Amino acid sequence: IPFHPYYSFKDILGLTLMLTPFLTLALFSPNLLGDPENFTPANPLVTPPHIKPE
Amino acid sequence: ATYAQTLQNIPETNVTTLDNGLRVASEESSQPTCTVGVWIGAGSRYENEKNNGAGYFVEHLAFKGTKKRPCAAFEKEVESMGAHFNGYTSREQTAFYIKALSKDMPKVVELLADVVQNCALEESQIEKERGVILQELKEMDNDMTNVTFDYLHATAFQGTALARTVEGTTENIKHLTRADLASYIDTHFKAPRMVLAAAGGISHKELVDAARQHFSGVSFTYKEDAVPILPRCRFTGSEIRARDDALPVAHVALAVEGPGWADPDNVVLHVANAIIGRYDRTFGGGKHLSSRLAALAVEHKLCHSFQTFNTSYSDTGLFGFHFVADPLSIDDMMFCAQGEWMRLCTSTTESEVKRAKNHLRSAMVAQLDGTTPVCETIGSHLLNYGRRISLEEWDSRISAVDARMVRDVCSKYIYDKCPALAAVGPIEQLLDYNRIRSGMYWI
Repeated sequence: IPFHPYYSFKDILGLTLMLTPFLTLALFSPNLLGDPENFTPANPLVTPPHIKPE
Repeated sequence: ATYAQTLQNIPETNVTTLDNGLRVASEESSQPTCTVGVWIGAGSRYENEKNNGAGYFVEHLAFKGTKKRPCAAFEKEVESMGAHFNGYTSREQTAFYIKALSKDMPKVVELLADVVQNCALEESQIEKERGVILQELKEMDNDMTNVTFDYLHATAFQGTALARTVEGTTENIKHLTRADLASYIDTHFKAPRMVLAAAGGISHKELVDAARQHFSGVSFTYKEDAVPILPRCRFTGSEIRARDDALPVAHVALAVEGPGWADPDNVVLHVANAIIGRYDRTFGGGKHLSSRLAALAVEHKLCHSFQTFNTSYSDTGLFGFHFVADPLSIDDMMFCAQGEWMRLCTSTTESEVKRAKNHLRSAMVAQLDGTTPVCETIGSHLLNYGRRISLEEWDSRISAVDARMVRDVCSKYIYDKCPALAAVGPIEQLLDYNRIRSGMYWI
């Protein structure tokens, strides 16, 4: 089938379906995923307790 | 002598109703030969699921002789007078007509009446024409153009009376009975629904007299002389795709619902199709043809042929187009076509219509080129319009059409409408109803 409108439409739908949770998070629980340790300016004389990547 | 006058000077069409309700009409000319026949308001549409195809089976026996004079005799008697006997049957109209010298106008009329009123229906003949019709179906099955139009209806009027083929189902033809056929005739072939029309060197009176003489059968109850109105047929924007990459070319038909015989717009609609017109690889005009679609068709090798149409019916119709193309040029063709429909609705020119009109005028005039064609026009106008519309009139209605008018009507019938489409053959490149549906708006 032709991509348009079938998938152009289907993708635009899938865009809003995911975009909702993204925004919901980004806006209501902003730092839900970030380490609070990064609200402290880098300091070479204090190793954090648990250094782990994202 | 101006066209204007040559029109006024066209003799009138005489119409008189007998007592049983039959209408006799005719146009007298100075011609030694003529065409007389009965045009009936019957056909597949009037059929049902169980008798679909009867009217056609009947057509197949109408000539195989009557009770008063069997096959051999009937045939021999007609051939021997040099008369030609022909007839047909469509969805809403059936007809049997004869071509002979005016001198035999009455003996003809007799014959006609004997055919519609006393068909033999010889039990033995049926079983033979049954094998015959069955053969005709197989031959017609290989005529893509009619297989397509059938499918077009099949879906454009899906689920209704009009969605049936004139010839009928295979089963229906394998089992129809002497009874069912008889019944069809006795139920449908009736005076109030018939018209004895004729044209040539015939005297209306000599005709109407010979009419009263052989078309007797007077009706008793009120039911017998009121013409039954048919339940309506619902249009449906939809598509049917019968694919077969094995066929050499593809056939495509697209249409919106039509207005129906009585509606005046039909004139403008025809004026419109006159603009788009038609093409076919043997038109020498080639790239200079006036029809934009035809040109593109030529400039870009878009197709083998194409035709616009305005098939009308009592209460509905089909306004669209059909084209035959090669598997790989279906899309461009379709694309361009829908383009023109859009042009009609949004940007028609006075220049365009002016021409379309002349082409249309010449058309109506040519529709009456001989006696059979005239008789066919009389037999129809009455049956459909309830009277006769003379070239003098048609012309006035056509002359009144202007751009601003063509636009409005086409818009009213084409713009943003869900169309019915039927494709047959190697149709892979033509695709998606959705896409086609959107080609229904914005120039």
